[PDB]
Amino acid sequence: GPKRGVALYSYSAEFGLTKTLEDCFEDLHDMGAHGIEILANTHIENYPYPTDEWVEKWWRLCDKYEIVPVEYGNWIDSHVLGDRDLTTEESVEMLKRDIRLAHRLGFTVMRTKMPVINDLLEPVENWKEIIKGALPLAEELGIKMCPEIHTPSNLKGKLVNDFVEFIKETGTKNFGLNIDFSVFRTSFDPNYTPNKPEDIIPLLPYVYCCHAKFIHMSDDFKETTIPYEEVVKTMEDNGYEGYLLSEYEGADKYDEGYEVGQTLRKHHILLKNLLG
Amino acid sequence: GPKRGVALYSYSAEFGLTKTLEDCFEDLHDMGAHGIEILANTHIENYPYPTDEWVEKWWRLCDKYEIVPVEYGNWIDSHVLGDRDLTTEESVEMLKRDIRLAHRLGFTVMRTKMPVINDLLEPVENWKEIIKGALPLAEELGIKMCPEIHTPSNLKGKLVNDFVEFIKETGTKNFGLNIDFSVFRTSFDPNYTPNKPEDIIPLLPYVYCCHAKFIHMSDDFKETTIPYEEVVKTMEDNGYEGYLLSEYEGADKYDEGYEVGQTLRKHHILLKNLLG
Amino acid sequence: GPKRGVALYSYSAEFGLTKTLEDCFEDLHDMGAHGIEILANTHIENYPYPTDEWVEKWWRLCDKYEIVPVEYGNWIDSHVLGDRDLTTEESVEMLKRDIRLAHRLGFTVMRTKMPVINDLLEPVENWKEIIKGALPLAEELGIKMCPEIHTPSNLKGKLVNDFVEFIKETGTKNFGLNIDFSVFRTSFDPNYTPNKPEDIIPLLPYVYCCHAKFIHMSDDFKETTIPYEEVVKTMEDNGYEGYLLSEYEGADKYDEGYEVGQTLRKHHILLKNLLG
Amino acid sequence: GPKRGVALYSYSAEFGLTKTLEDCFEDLHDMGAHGIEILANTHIENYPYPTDEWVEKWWRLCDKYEIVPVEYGNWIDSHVLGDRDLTTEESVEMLKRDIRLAHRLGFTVMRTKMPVINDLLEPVENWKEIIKGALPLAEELGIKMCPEIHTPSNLKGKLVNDFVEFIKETGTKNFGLNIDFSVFRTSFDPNYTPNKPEDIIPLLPYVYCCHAKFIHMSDDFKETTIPYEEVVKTMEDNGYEGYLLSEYEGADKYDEGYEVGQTLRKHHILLKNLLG
Amino acid sequence: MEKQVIQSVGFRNIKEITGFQFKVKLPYYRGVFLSQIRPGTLFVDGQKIEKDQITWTINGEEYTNQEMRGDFKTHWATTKPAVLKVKMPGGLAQGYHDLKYGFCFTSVNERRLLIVK
Amino acid sequence: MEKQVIQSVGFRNIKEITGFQFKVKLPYYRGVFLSQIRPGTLFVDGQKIEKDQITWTINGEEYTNQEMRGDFKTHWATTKPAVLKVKMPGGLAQGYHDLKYGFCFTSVNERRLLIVK
Amino acid sequence: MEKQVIQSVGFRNIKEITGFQFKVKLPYYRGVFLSQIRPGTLFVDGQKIEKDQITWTINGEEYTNQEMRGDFKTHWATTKPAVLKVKMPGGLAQGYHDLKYGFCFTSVNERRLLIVK
Amino acid sequence: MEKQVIQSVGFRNIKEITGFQFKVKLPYYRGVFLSQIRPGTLFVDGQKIEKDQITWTINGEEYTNQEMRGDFKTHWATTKPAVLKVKMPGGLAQGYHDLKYGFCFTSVNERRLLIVK
Repeated sequence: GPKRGVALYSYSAEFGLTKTLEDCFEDLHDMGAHGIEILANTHIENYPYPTDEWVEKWWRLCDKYEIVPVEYGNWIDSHVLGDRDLTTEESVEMLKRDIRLAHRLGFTVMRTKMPVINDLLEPVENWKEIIKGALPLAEELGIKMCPEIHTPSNLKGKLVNDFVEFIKETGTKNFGLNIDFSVFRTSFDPNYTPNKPEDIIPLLPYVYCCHAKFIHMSDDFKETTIPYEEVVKTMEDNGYEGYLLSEYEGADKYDEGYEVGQTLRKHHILLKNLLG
Repeated sequence: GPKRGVALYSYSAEFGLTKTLEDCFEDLHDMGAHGIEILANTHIENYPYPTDEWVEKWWRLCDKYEIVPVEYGNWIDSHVLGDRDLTTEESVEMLKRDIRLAHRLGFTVMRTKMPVINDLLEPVENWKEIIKGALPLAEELGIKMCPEIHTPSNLKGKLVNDFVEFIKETGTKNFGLNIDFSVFRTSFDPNYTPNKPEDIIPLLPYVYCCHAKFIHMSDDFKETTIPYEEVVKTMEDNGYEGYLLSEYEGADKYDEGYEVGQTLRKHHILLKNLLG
Repeated sequence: GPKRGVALYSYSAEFGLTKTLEDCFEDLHDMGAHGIEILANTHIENYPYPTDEWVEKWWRLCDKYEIVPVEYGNWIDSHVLGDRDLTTEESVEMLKRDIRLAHRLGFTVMRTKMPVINDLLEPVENWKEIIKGALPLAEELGIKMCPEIHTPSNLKGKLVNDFVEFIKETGTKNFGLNIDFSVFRTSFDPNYTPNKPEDIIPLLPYVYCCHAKFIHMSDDFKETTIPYEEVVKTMEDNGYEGYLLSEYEGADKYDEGYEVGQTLRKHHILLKNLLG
Repeated sequence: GPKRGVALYSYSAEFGLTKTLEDCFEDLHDMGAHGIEILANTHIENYPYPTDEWVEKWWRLCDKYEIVPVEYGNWIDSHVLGDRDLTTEESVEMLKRDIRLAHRLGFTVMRTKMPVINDLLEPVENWKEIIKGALPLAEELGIKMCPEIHTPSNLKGKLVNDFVEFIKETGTKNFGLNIDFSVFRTSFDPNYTPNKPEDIIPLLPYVYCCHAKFIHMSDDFKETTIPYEEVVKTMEDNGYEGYLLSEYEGADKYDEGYEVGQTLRKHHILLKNLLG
Repeated sequence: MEKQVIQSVGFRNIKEITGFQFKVKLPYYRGVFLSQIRPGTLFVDGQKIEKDQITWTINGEEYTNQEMRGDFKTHWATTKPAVLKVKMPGGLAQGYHDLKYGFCFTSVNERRLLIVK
Repeated sequence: MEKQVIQSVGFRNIKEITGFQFKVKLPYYRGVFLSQIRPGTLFVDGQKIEKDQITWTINGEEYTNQEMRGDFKTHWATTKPAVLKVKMPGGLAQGYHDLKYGFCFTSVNERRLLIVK
Repeated sequence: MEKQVIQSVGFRNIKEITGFQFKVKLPYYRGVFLSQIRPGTLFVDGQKIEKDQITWTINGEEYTNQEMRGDFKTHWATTKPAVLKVKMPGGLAQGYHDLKYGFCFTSVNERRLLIVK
Repeated sequence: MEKQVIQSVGFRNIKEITGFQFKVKLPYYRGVFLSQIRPGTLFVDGQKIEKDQITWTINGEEYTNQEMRGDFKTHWATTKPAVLKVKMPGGLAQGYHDLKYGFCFTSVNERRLLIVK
């Protein structure tokens, strides 16, 4: 069934200040959360060209703490320059570099963040050519590239359906979706309309990873703003066996004296109550 | 049954010149030889005080090449000084340091080389006090200390019987014997008399590791100077399940153009033919 | 004349949390403070057995930031054990290890903190034998061992005179005094009586380093509790050419949001106003 | 006057096998040869993206052995691909990366090897556009780019004159010549005609570094195939104050038991006899 | 690491569950030898656990109080927190626990932390 | 490093004194390429210093704004603060200075610091 | 490493056994980009294995000849031998094998080695 | 390093020139403690230099024979050659020198090398 882990973005206010990479690995090991999600532009040293010594250290860390590298978070920075947009070839070269790096660190899923052109979060007009230029390498290396479905997007809206039509047209097994649980938030944007858990059912074949986003955990180890119970039961009743990765985005992350590890421990107590 | 491995002493002419530690690990991995024997005064960096970074690198190397740390080769240097002999306390402190290091690198057996006072290879008069001062730590950490039985000593002689009487008197499970196969050599010292394989039978309860010493391997993958077939069949028929560690001591190790890895590959082809 | 620097003890609340060793070196470089005082049990990695790589990194740091290693702060831990006191030989071996390390890092002075037996801060009864066992090595290596004269001790009291009588008896050039400026504090212990600056005049031949201790710097870049002007003028008029090392000991070092670097910058603005 | 050094190409049969970078630095330090010439594609670790730690190690090595980084040897690989030639922009980006790296390691001269299209060693048709695209950065960083003048080219031939006309047209101070002394060889190719030392006189304004190539040193510390005395006297009489860098290219470099350090020591004994 | 003496990272049960562990950083401006450490008494949720049920892992090596008392060659650096392994059959229950550990050195800390089964 | 964007370490004059320098850490959860950086205007003690007087040293290499604008291959990691070298002949005077530096990135900070001559 | 171009370390079968692998060091005084490599034909015990059955692992990443032909950003250092993975179902038999591999670079080696099953 | 016991790298005069230095690797399969070393007599161009004129630098620290005789805690690794500093006022002359150094260890080497002034 669904496994669990942590997205190191939850340690964004701690990483490099009070937490090293090994401290984050040991923190994950404390909760029994063995799926890890890293951001390529944050957690890889000398990125985008890490040394062999750093890669061996990464593998030692993964072995020491029983960490499973699940999701490699990267960006397709087509708007990286200000004077122009990157050609398709440049974006494909950057994406292939990130694919080779993700595979070299043991990751199986890649959370590719595409650049948007509208405020409906529509991807660049050539996102299909970039993805199709990168798909042979991702297939040879066994990597699944997955754009994130985040608020305010809807599991029924046009963005999800464009991605799903692309998947059906190419017949690809290395391109899917990463569902952020914010699309289920029901306790507080004009374009946002809460999805019901069942709305994730026709997408589960293409869902390869999920961001177990939470907003506030109570001292009774309950999430207060998202129907976590119904969502997780829907996923585990319909044959989802990817990971749920805890991702905390609360502003109080940057408050003086905040312990994000305790919030993730509460969230994973909840996820243990739900998954078993 | 009996497993196999390599003693990195076979790479003594290559280590630090053309072979790193990782090259030795990969060489062992080529032959499928997964038991490793290291010498503490050779293969540990900044010995006797390796850094945490080096220990993590060692564990990464062991995981990457499926290496099993079997035997940690160390010396009780009671004659380390010239003006005097070390007190029992100094020797016990050195031995405890080596025990903690062996356990920290994952080793289970320690090949303790005792200093000799006669030419019958009799240990120092206080070897029992040193071993007994180190035995509580070795027991807490799960380390078995084992002096090597080498030529010209005899599996029936007085040295082996002193060690066996010590084992029976103390009733210890963390002190045994490391049998070097040179005590079986039958194809060429006055005090040497070849043992027959059956002579190892009354010692097998106390044998925790063996040095699969060879002298010359033929291109038909046969050892020419030791009855390897009878010896290994005797060990594997009487419930030996420690390791046989290939140890090459031939002078041609230091010849220009010698490939000791090919000789170890021949020896392990032989050991595979015998063990299965 | 008198040079200036910083004792990294001032960064005790920052070191290892928000400041690395290189950050401390760059902080010293900002103020133009080029004398450095380190604590052996704090700032040396894998102490007491640093690797060659760490020593080369230390020399690169000293060259990059024009740092002069002035004072190596160490302790004669004769009361390190609880069941007994260390023999003279053990203390001498520890001191020789610290001398070799201090010389290997380029330090010329060693601030040896002796263990005390009374509350008059009288050293152990065998401090002379320890110092005399270490003096040949300190002389061969060019190291000056110096116990610190701190409050409540008096530049006229029995402790300073015991050290000075030892220096005169042995006729040694590698044993002197490190004067902490707290013996001049006049703005707030029963045994303490403020010395006047002139009291440092008969000791200057044996003073090899000084701790420029301060208690509070005002925004006008003045020390408020110690006659810094008279003290520094006395030292620089009588041919002192060692270092004055800023040492901040205020409890507010550990306050949330305290910037000890700004306090040291104020203190060194003062020392620049005084030294020129 | 002219200084001396070594081009680490002389250690091509030793580097990475029996000589580390630090061994090469210490070898240079033995001879008093303080100019160093490195090849970017050989001696920089994780090239073309070395870590900050490696750069700090390089600076520690330069300080420890009093090495002056003189010449950074790089290649303009316009024919790096087989299907096409690199555009001018790609070559300029590679050259700018090499310029930034050369400046970051302290080098002042860059030996840019241009790709040739004829057998007269004529550079690619767009070498001027590449050099002119790189010249602003080389000028901002204080780097002098210099193509090597090697056999069979002539100090009077068309190649040298094209480079000199380019220098005069652009009026640039960051583009010059690296003269290999093989153009003076007189003791043994159809197109080769030995230059006389005076032929280097009209080029000395543009000569920023020279390869002190030698072919055979005698046990009397004399070069037998090149008029070294006349050449060096011509250079030092006409105000040359760049470096002469020993470069050994003899096939016996790869012979078993060859000591190239002893040959360089003979060559530098000669250069000391000549320069003083 | 963290400002607190008791670190939040590394607080977990030890597996059969034989007890738990937690990390303590040295609250001192210099490192100490193990013989200078005086381990005290742990209080987890008001329940007292005595000194003999706790071992100290420093530099990857585990020591009892008896072993530490005579160890003046092993150095506890201020930047490498010690791991403290407490023998408590069955370990800690899931949820919040109020740790109160006291120790000294020659020449008491509170923490509320979460356990996940 | 520190919590503030403008780091207190590395604030000093640049030597003849041609200006000064200060360090800024990236106030972002991921690293950015240099082409994504939008350097703004510095205000030292209310005096405005424009964008052209400031270069950015990242990974030991110095870049102008023109060079950074087209640099999408050089990566500014969040853990390695950028050095900003401001051309100001004569440098800063000794004592307190109120820095106010603003910059952005695609997809303003205050500090009171001391200068020592 | 070794003097020979074909290294003796790393010569083994690849596991179901899909082929084998061997290491080749760059016989050149400078490193090359992957686009400069011209992989040739392998001859194991006189049996010819063509270029398409061999991939090159460099810097821990595997490349086909098609991928290498257009790769002028990945650098093959002279000190880090390339791994060559040959597709040969069932792998090599135990015992001696005479490897003869040829390759070039822009601007043939023999070896007798042992396989252990 | 090299096959020979006396290394060619590091053979130079020591500066006023107080003598010279050379490197010797440990001709042994394991490292030894300094107390196990028995330094012998140096012969440079047939001229005998006795044991007292030679100090041993190991792990960056210099030891006399008296200091080494009682040093069973400092370890000489086989991969880190010892530096031997010979007191010889005026150092060695430029050109060829035939070194012959003998030493042993508990439980003689030749070399022709060049000096450059």
